[PDB]
Amino acid sequence: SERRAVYIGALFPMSGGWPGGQACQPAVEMALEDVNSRRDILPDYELKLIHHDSKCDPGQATKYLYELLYNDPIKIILMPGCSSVSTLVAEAARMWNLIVLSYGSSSPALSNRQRFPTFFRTHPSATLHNPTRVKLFEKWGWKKIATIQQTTEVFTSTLDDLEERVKEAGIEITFRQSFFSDPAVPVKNLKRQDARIIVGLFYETEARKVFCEVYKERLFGKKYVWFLIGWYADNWFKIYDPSINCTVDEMTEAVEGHITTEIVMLNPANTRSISNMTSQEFVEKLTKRLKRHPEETGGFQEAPLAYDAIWALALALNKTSRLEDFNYNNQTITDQIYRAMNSSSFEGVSGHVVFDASGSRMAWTLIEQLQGGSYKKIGYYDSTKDDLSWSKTDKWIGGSPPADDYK
Amino acid sequence: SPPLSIMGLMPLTKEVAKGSIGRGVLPAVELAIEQIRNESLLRPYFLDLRLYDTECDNAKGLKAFYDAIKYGPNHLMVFGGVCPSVTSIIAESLQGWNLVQLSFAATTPVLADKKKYPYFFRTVPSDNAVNPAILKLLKHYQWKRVGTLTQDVQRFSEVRNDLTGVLYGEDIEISDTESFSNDPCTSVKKLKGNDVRIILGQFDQNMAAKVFCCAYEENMYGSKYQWIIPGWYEPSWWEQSRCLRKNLLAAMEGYIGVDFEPLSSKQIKTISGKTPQQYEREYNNKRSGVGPSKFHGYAYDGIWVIAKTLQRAMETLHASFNYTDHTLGRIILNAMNETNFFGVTGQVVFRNGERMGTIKFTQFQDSREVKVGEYNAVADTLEIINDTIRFQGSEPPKDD
Ligand SMILES: *[C@@H]1O[C@H](CO)[C@@H](O[C@@H]2O[C@H](CO)[C@@H](O[C@H]3O[C@H](CO)[C@@H](O)[C@H](O[C@@H]4O[C@H](CO)[C@@H](O)[C@H](O)[C@@H]4O)[C@@H]3O)[C@H](O)[C@H]2NC(C)=O)[C@H](O)[C@H]1NC(C)=O
Ligand SMILES: *[C@@H]1O[C@H](CO)[C@@H](O[C@@H]2O[C@H](CO)[C@@H](O)[C@H](O)[C@H]2NC(C)=O)[C@H](O)[C@H]1NC(C)=O
Ligand SMILES: NC[C@H](CP(=O)(O)O)c1ccc(Cl)cc1
Ligand SMILES: *[C@@H]1O[C@H](CO)[C@@H](O)[C@H](O)[C@H]1NC(C)=O
Repeated sequence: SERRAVYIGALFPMSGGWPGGQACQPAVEMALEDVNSRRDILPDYELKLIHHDSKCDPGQATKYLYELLYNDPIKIILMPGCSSVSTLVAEAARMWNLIVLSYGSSSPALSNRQRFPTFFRTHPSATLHNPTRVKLFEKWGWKKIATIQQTTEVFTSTLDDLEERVKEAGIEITFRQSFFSDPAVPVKNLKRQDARIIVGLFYETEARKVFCEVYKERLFGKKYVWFLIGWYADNWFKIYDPSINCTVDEMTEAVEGHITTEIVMLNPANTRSISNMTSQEFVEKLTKRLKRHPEETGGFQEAPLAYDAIWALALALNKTSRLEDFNYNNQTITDQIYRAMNSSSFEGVSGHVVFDASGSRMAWTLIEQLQGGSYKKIGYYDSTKDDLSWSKTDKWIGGSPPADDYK
Repeated sequence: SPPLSIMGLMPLTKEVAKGSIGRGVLPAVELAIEQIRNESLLRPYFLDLRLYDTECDNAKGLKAFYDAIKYGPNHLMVFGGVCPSVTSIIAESLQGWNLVQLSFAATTPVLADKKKYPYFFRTVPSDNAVNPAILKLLKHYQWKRVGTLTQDVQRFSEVRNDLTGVLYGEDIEISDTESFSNDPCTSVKKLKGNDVRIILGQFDQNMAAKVFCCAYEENMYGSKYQWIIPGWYEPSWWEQSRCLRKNLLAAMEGYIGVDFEPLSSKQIKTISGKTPQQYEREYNNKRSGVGPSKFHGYAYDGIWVIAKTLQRAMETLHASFNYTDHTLGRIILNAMNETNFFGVTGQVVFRNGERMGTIKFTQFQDSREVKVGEYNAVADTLEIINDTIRFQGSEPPKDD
């Protein structure tokens, strides 16, 4: 007769490198309202949230994790946002037998079952770009690839995964260059080696420096194909930087034709998911709960992943159905949920929600090409089903893709 | 007699390899606590060190810290943190509970970042503390051109990165910078090819035997060469594939080892009234069956830092603890920054939470490493031991 309360211990980065809890906390709250008003899901339970601002800081998150674990009520799951906060909470959680579900972690390191045994994330790993990259090389018939990276762990881990993945496809990495901050020499050597198909991983500030150097070394043309990450700000190359000798026109010249990969986080289609909302309805509903515009809202685009995280948990808890008896000293309930979370399959606001063996989200990638200083969508790729959606909008000089070598 | 509770965090279990550090230092900690108590230095209070096993594990270590806060007494400060990743987790969080931390074994340079670890202090010099020492050795022998050989592992690349800033603005050129992951031979051949004579090496014990074998094969040993490598390797480390033991020893001959000084060589009375030599005998008696640890002096002085800090903190409150008190945490933090006494490890002084200590120079002579000199970080001075240090030629090697 009485619905039993069941708790989530969440962490939202409202400040920091990713103030993603700004749109994710309301998205989580909306998702809890929707799940609790459904009688087909958890008729006997009420999902409640207890949260703190991680400030996207692990030292800060440590105070709150203690606050979450060492004060009543007992929490059945832990929900962190940042990769740096998830690396801390996911490794520690084992001692309290807690499932960790992240909505915003992209770190490939988090796909490590030994280190992070009870971890799942609705946010995919940065390595998801890699099956899309290999498929694009296969489509355009390239077997020789160059790689340039800023000296960051994310970029190191993503490139390590690319090496393994390219091999399974019969392709090889010709040259691998890295730089902490200044790309003058690696860009220099790329031209020396006559590298022709290049993948570059760096942040936006560094991409500008790479392209000025690419500007200086005549390393753009029909001969060259650059692959980049699709998450830079619009007109990232027209952005002014006092540390770049190159100009807007020159830079618009260099970036032209480059390919980008980015994770699809909102279903483009007008179909209705488990909540019975369309992608456009979710966006409209979320815009209303916000103090400010979606534009000045951090993690606005990761908000569907946060919404779908609550549904993934709800559906997993529904599959198990003795939740009030959970204790940090016991593995029994944890393992049943692990099993239930592991076999997740549903349509969410972000699309089809499924996790791989490592607890990492499987999703569609959007492929774009910079045409006339603007990105045009050339396709979408589904890694799990080898599905490639191709739109005949890709434009190449001389009517065709260049090649990995001299010919 | 009210207690002054201190949270002791270190690996203590026999099942954990680094448990030997935690156990090896306890007799030294027992000696320091016992003396402070009898002498009633903190009268009416008494030092209450509570021990919690981290197990050299991130999750177990964090739970050990969390359980100490929940079920343990109201600790005024943290004493310990041995393993690098465990210490980084605890040290980063400190401000949350207004807890000042004093480590005696965590030597990772990462902890020097006061933006990330403001409340962290250490009596032990970091891995990077060898760099100002090496600078003085290079200036002493007029070596203006060096080559570097580093292993591609964070422990070694952190030290090589720090060397750049240490050698900047000084008349020392790094003519060749070489890195390796598994095999050093290619890098050693590049150093030979660029005519490098003075090599600054940063690699593990296992890689050192490979480095010296490549050095024999490339003839990068003898009167014309000087290898300056880590001094923290286990004794007889070389004895433990193409080279013969006699050829490895021929290439190893004359190498300079650099590491922190475990105890002061000065036969002068320390804060406890005992000389470092008198303390060493007292420690060796007290340890019994327990294996000694090079960090024992740092743990001993660590306890004296805490006592003196609590004394200054008691004075400051008299001049006018839930983890709630930002103010007392700031008083303890300001008191610890004032630390200046002669301990068993030499003069115990902090420069932005970092120990200004003593760096030991050793030279491999025929069968073992022999002490050849010491560097005083406080004074920025080097003292070479007369008639120890030797060279195969008539003069020390030339840099080109
Ligand atoms: C998910 O998505 C859409 C949300 O847009 C929902 O579809 C809506 O369902 C409504 C169900 O009826 C429907 O509204 C009206 O439809 C009939 C007229 O078309 C009318 O007969 C229904 O009312 C009934 O009629 C009698 C008349 O006396 C009333 O007394 C009763 O109230 C009956 O309900 C509705 O008035 C609406 O048109 C439809 N919208 C669309 C776009 O299809 C759907 O419910 C949601 N699906 C779920 C929750 O599974
Ligand atoms: C920390 O202690 C250091 C050194 O003890 C203080 O720096 C000294 O401050 C005195 C002012 O009384 C100056 O005379 C010296 O020039 C300073 N020395 C150095 C090396 O900077 C520092 O200000 C103290 N800060 C605290 C306690 O907050
Ligand atoms: N999309 C959220 C995720 C958060 P993080 O991986 O924890 O930094 C992210 C990934 C890349 C960037 Cl540049 C910013 C944020
Ligand atoms: C939730 O509860 C029952 C038990 O698994 C099941 O019939 C129902 O399908 C689940 N809810 C949904 C929306 O699938």
